[PDB]
Amino acid sequence: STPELRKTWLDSMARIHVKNGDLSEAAMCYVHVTALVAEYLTRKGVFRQGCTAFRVITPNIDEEAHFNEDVLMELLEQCADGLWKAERYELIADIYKLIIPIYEKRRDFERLAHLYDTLHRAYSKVTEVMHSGRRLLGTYFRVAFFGQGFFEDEDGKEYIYKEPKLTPLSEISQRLLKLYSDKFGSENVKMIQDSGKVNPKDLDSKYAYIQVTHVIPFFDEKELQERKTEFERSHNIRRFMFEMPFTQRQGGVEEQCKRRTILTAIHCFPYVKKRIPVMYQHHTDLNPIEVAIDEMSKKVAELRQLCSSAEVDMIKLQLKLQGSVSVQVNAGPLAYARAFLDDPDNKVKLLKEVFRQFVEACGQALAVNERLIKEDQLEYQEEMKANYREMAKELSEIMHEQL
Amino acid sequence: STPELRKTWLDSMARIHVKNGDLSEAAMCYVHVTALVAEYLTRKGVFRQGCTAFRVITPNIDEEAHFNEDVLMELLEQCADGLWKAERYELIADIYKLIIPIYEKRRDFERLAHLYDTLHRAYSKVTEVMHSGRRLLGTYFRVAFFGQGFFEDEDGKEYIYKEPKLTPLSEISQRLLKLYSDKFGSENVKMIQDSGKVNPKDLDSKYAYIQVTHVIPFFDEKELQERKTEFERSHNIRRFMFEMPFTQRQGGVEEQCKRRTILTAIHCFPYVKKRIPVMYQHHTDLNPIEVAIDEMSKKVAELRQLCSSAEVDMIKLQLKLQGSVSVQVNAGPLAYARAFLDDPDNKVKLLKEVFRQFVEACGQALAVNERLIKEDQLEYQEEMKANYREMAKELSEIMHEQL
Amino acid sequence: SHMQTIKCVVVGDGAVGKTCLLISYTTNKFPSEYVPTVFDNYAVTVMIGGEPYTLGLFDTAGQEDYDRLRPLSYPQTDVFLVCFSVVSPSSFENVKEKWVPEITHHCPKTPFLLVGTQIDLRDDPSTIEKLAKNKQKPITPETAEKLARDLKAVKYVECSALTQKGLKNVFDEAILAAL
Amino acid sequence: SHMQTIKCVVVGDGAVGKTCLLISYTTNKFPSEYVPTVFDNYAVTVMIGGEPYTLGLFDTAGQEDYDRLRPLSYPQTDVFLVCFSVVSPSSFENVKEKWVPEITHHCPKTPFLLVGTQIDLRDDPSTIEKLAKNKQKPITPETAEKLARDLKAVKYVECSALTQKGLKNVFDEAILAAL
Ligand SMILES: Nc1nc2c(ncn2[C@@H]2O[C@H](COP(=O)(O)OP(=O)(O)O)[C@@H](O)[C@H]2O)c(=O)[nH]1
Ligand SMILES: Nc1nc2c(ncn2[C@@H]2O[C@H](COP(=O)(O)OP(=O)(O)O)[C@@H](O)[C@H]2O)c(=O)[nH]1
Repeated sequence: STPELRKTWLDSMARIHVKNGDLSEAAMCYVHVTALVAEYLTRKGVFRQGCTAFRVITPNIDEEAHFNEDVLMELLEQCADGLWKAERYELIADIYKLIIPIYEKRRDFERLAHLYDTLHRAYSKVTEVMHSGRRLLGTYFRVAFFGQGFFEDEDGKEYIYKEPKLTPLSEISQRLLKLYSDKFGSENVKMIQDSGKVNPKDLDSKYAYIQVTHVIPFFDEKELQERKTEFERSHNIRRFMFEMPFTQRQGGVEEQCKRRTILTAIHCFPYVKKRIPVMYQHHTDLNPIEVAIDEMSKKVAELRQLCSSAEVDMIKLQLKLQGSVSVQVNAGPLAYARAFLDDPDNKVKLLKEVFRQFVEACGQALAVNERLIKEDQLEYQEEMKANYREMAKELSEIMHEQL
Repeated sequence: STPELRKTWLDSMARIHVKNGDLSEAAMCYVHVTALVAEYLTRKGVFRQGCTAFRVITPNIDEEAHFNEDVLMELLEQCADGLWKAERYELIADIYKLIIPIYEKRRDFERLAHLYDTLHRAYSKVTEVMHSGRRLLGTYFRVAFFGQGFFEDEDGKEYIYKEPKLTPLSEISQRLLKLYSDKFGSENVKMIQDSGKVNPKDLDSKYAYIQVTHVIPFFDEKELQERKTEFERSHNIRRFMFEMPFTQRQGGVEEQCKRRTILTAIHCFPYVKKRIPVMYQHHTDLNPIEVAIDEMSKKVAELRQLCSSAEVDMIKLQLKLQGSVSVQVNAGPLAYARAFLDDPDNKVKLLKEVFRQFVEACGQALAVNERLIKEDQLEYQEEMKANYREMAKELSEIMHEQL
Repeated sequence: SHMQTIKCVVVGDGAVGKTCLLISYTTNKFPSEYVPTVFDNYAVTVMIGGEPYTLGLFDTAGQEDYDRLRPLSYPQTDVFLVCFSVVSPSSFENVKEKWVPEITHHCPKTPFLLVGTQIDLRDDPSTIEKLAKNKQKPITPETAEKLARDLKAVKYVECSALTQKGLKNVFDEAILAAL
Repeated sequence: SHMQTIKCVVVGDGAVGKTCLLISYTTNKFPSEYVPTVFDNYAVTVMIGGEPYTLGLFDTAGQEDYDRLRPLSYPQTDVFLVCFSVVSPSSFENVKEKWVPEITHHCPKTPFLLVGTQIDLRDDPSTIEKLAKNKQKPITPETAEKLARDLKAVKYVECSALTQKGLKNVFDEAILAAL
């Protein structure tokens, strides 16, 4: 049977993922197997759901378009435990809801006790990690291969790679060298460290090229509203984003543009594989002032979120604030005001507004920090306080208003 | 609003029940209030169920033929905690299933953790008490009042009373004296200690009469199969039973008849009240041999259940076995064989069969006990073993077969 | 933990109402509507401060023709119920002469109670008259207190199977003493 | 428990590649595609044996015109990153002359590491030729080991922002030493 083949394939894929420690991909394998058995059993009138109660756990289930109740029950418990190991706690109830009525009908109170013990722990973990930020579900990367000579059918193909925990650009890079150098000889593998859409029309046909770009999950305004939690923004994700500096590479503020590329994968993560082909992509260019505006916005919200907190972080507050007003190495937020807020485009009602919100933020930041310094700083806070006020005059100056 | 009145009534009934310590009746009040709010909110399109997801908890809900989601949520948590206090653990999931999707939609993980903690404990309690038999859900009694002079509208009326834990006949009796003596003067209250259908056609119109009969939940063969657990046989119960000795009162075996009366209450227990009018009743008479057969059956099963056990009870095994073969005070199972199994009715294929199963039971009983005596008995087991074999000969004798 | 099973043994003269109270309490019936049974002994669950106990009630024949076999069931007893009728003076006398001596022997440290029965007969003309004609009054509580401590019973309790007054208390104290 | 926030401070000569490595590691970008920022300092979460740490990276100006204000950010430091370019011999010299002395003063017990940068320039003809013409070779690992223990650094680490070799290790050891 094809359901039996598919199963076999998914179950070995799972042991591989388990071996590699890629638990969410293992979990997805369990779910796909389970959804397959459920669908079949539903057609036979033994089960009541199939595929679609699993569509909530993963949209990829749609791809699955001997077996009995007892098998189903054992697979469901397998998915539940799978999801626990992936640390995808929020999802366990979706599985157990399917097996609860079966246990009730069988009067299996011991099983019910266990499942509800797991759900209690799971929802307990959820509040923990929502607060401790110790759940690390993965980092994502655009990887592209170039060189018919060594990659063949792989030449030109782009994937999203999903990597463990906090895997840095630097680390996945190396790993793909050591991987493809041990396969295509050392001096034959080259790495493209540039994020631009590259044309083979200038690659040495002698080498295998690998391009690796860090990307993050992308959502539009509607999606950001459906997905309120960080977990919802880390589960069932299909679109990824990166931004690229360009000039009409990296220049001065007056001329700094930005390209935002949105990549759409053919399936969502998590999936039964840890890499997924890119289906489609497009981009959006930003002017230097749009850039300014956008950059400024991110900083004020950054500060506010730091200020308006209970578990306030003194170090992370100074770091952000010092790098806000006591700027030593880089240009300084004033560079935006000098190059953009002098005497164009009436959308500046944004650029100014943000500068209004910016000062208010550093102030509140100073204010907050005033109440954290163990005196040994104190002077440090004064220079900052001094710089804040100083620049505050500069902005007020050019904008012809108070600060 | 009538829903608001009904509510008010149920909520005060509940505080009264709580005060009296009648927790299941309090719980039922919570459920009825909750089912009322749910029904109303369902009509308004705010909730999705109403009355009938509560029909599983209690059929009496059918009787209920300002308010908002948040109220509903608070009432549901109230029912859940109500049921916990009544020790009706099995029923808590029926309530929580209604509030789980609301918590999920609100992303209230703390609440979900708590509810699943309760369900885990609940199902944990369930296996405990299924084994330790320490859950005591109540004892039931037919109570009837006679005397227009003092009871008025209550004269002639029969109720099922549901009493705490293991309330003995002796205890509820007294309690109704002290209750109705303190209301209708001491020497004015009389107690009828006879279970027969009584006609006022011979009561002293001067006194208030109270008749109290112990009754137990009754189920037909279909119901005994739908209700596998003791809890299912203690919840949603509408029919009660008692047996009465009669002669065509108490005589010798040859002539001993039995009347089985089945009483049907107008609502099931548990209910928003701890007494419920009898709606209807009927009875079934049994011949002396039917009686014999029936009595014999209960004993062999009694012994088997004792024998075939892990947590075997030596005392309760000897007690039942000694009272089986080493009979000192009463007649002796042989009295059935002598008066019925000599040389009628070919249904004796039952009376004999049971006597075949009876010896096999005492044997296994002896056998089991052989392995429990700390020697200090030993001799005791021998007399028993001696009596078993002795009578075994007597039965074999009259039945013309082995034993 | 599974439920504990207290072996209790009932002893006293024939016709004091031993079997009557046992069946009455354990079947939750008044004497008049016992469905007669061919079997001996009784099991009842009692509630003693939160806990359920399964009480095992061993019924003994009180006649001499059974003096030799009666004690076979005395090993393992956790408590003894020594019964006498408060309207049968001989009943009371056997308590001191035959009964508490009979048991104290085999089960020396085993606790026993003094159970006085048929106390509703105290308010009976026929019975009272019967007593008077032999120059007798029913045993009174206090006199029975005396006997009790003298013979070193845990305490004394009395009941009527017929009016079921005292009935609950009897088997309660029974469980208390066995503990 | 909420996440711990290790204040780390970077010091070393101008033009050794301080800002380059900070931005590179923390934005997960190669040098060539930094979106330029007007703001200083960097925050990065690093995974060190099971635990997530939020690393706070304070960038300092290395020029004399900032000698007086630089140390204002030295209070509270949990570890120091002292940078020098393995292809800038003067860089290395400042380590011993200006840098580790500057810090050892204010934060006497605070641990520091020896960070050597731009190590990919070791394989560059232009740079190598530049060195030769002044009679110089790039600092080698071992020689930098020496300096390290002499000046009593926790250890020495090296990386290229450009090829990102050694980059991860650097900030790891950084966290280890701060702990
Ligand atoms: N009036 C009255 N009669 C009783 C009571 N208890 C027992 N009897 C009667 O006493 C007689 C003998 O009692 P029985 O059960 O055989 O006691 P046993 O011989 O010691 O086992 C029976 O006729 C009973 O009905 C009681 O509490 N009140
Ligand atoms: N080839 C190469 N150049 C680098 C590296 N790191 C930094 N640079 C270059 O060194 C120059 C100055 O570095 P900078 O970031 O300003 O360091 P800082 O002055 O100490 O803050 C820039 O042109 C960088 O591109 C590296 O690892 N390799």
